[PDB]
Amino acid sequence: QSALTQPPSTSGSPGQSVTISCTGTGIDVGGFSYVSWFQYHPGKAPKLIIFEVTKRPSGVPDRFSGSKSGNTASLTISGLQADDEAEYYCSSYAVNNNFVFGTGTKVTVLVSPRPTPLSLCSHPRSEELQANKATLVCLISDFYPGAVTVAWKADSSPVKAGVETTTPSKQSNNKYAASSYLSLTPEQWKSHRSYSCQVTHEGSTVEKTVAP
Amino acid sequence: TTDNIDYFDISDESNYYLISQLRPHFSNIYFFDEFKRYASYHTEIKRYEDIHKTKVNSLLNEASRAIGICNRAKNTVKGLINILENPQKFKTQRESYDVKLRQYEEKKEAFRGCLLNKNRKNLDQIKKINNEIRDLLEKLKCSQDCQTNVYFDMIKIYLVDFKKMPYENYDTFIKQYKNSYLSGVDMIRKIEKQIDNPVTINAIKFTQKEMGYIIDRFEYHLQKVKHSIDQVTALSDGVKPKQVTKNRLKEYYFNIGNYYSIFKFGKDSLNMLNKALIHKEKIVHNLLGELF
Amino acid sequence: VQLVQSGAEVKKPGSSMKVSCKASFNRYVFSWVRQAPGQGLEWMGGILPILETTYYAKNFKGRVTITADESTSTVYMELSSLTSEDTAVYFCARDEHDYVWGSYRPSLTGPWGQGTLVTVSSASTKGPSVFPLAPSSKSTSGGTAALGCLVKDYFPEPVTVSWNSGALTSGVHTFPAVLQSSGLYSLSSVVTVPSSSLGTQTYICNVNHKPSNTKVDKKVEPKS
Repeated sequence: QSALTQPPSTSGSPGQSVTISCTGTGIDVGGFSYVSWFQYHPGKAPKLIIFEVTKRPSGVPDRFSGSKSGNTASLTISGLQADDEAEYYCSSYAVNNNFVFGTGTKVTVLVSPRPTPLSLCSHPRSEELQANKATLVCLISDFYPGAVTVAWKADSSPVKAGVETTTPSKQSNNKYAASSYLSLTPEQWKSHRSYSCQVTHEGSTVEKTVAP
Repeated sequence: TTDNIDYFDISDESNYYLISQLRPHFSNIYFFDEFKRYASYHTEIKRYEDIHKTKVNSLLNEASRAIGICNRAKNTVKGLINILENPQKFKTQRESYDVKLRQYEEKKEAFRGCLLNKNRKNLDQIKKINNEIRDLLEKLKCSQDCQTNVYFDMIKIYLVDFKKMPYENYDTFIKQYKNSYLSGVDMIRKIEKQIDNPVTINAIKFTQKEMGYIIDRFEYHLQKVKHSIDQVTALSDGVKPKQVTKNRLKEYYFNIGNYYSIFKFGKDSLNMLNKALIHKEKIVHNLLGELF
Repeated sequence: VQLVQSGAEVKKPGSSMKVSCKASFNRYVFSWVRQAPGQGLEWMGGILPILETTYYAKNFKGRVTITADESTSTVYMELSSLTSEDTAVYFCARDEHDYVWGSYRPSLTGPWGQGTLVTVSSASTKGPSVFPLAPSSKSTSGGTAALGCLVKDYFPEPVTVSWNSGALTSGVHTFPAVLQSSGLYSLSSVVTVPSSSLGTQTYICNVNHKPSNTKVDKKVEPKS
């Protein structure tokens, strides 16, 4: 039937607990005792964490424990660790050989510092301006959490055309990275005094500036 | 050569209710019979003869009256199965196998839909009694401090009623069947190219096409009974609150009754799906021996 | 046991794509689950080759077809009428037990495939236009100035960027690509080198885009 319900975000401190839910109907969750859970790392294959509502597979640590009561199944991860930070899906068998998943619950670990992003802005090069194109390369790195908002100001005037910003990406040192670009024309480049790249992160905005 | 086709059930488009050829046809009627025992306790809703005599019996009679309108369709498919699953009776007439195969699918779906279309108003009455049970349960003097003693006095009874059903025997019987059924599929698929027996092999294929459908239906209630057995067992060991809200108790009564009615609904079907499975396998044991 | 799927595929919109899933006794059911970017897992359908029954989710009515070959134990999933929303990572997941896992089939508590990514895009194969981002001597950021290369307009992903033929590793930071509205990709790679070496040491970024058979080496020099 309809996709199962899961909260998009759940938090928990290391050494404590966290509880996520899985709401369904009487034809998928509330119908059968076959409700499974899955820990998902992006890029790789999921891993079965819970089978038959409460049976644990081989190798799964004993702190993972699921349950259900009527129409809402719930999984509880006790003693959180750095490896537990992933997306957690729930699933259930349905009538007529149907199988439905959940919306996924992003689990986060509160055991980490929160550095502010370090922005590096690069002005257009002489080779790019000679091809009737202009791209301002604004680069963001070393920020936790991975949630930044980029704003561009063309000579103290907010510019919205030609802006392309990537989604955050976790780095090798467990921090996140992002980048933004501003497509312009050589006339617009040689017209203003200077451009800026404002990046707001956790209420604090860091801005860089380039000029011809 | 089967003499009964009561294993055929149909589900509505909403997939909430289930209609079966065996009485009381609906899973919710068993829940209505159990709700009379719930109302037999509380005095503020002790007037239970009105629900039993008027709504429930007329619903059970209107359900039994509805299936009688599909009797011609039931007797039509019963004749087509006995002819198709027996090559000696199929070869008496000269209709081709592929034509009889297409007629079986159309004549059977018309009989299944006859059980659903002739009970659309009965399904609308099923909702009328569920809202009637909720509107009647409002008459309790309790509100936020409702006692659950009768709720847990019932669970003790439901655990005893579950012990009479042999789940382990049904679990071993179905696995015994699916192994002898799948092994027969590999045997036919290995000799169909080396054996020149079209009228018999195709009839053996027609029997296996039904057997897989019965296992799909026999396992459904088995999953639902496992739900009724596992959920109620956790209620006797989980939290035992002495006081809940009036709306939470309405969710307490409609929960165990939905589990027990489904349990008693699965116990009746599996008792029939047992003989329905064995009969189809007795034919294969004789259709295979006739093949060799 | 283990499952092995085919490599990454890049198909044009409207075309037909098939994905394989080779397995190491094929009585189990074989499902197919994807995840669109920023979306959740979605079951598509299964197939019981012993009974020759094929299941399909309601959201996929006729667009997905599942075939199975007993000779090689390979289950195939073919998706017709490909749109830009079908770009996802497609998995194949078998059941835990064979027909005897109670009655939970299609259960997906069995082994999974390694994963196959499918990129549906209308853009054509194009080589990148690399531009050298000169190190800004005005902002040395404490003596460790930064230079880099701009990989603009390339398709498809990915591109491998190296500096000094891999000899220079400290300070290198290649940022993930951006997807422009024109369907083309763009990224950058920046190194952090001391400013004293900006006037004597040569720095050459090496961008390799194998799908287009293109490789560009740009000489990043100070502004002059």
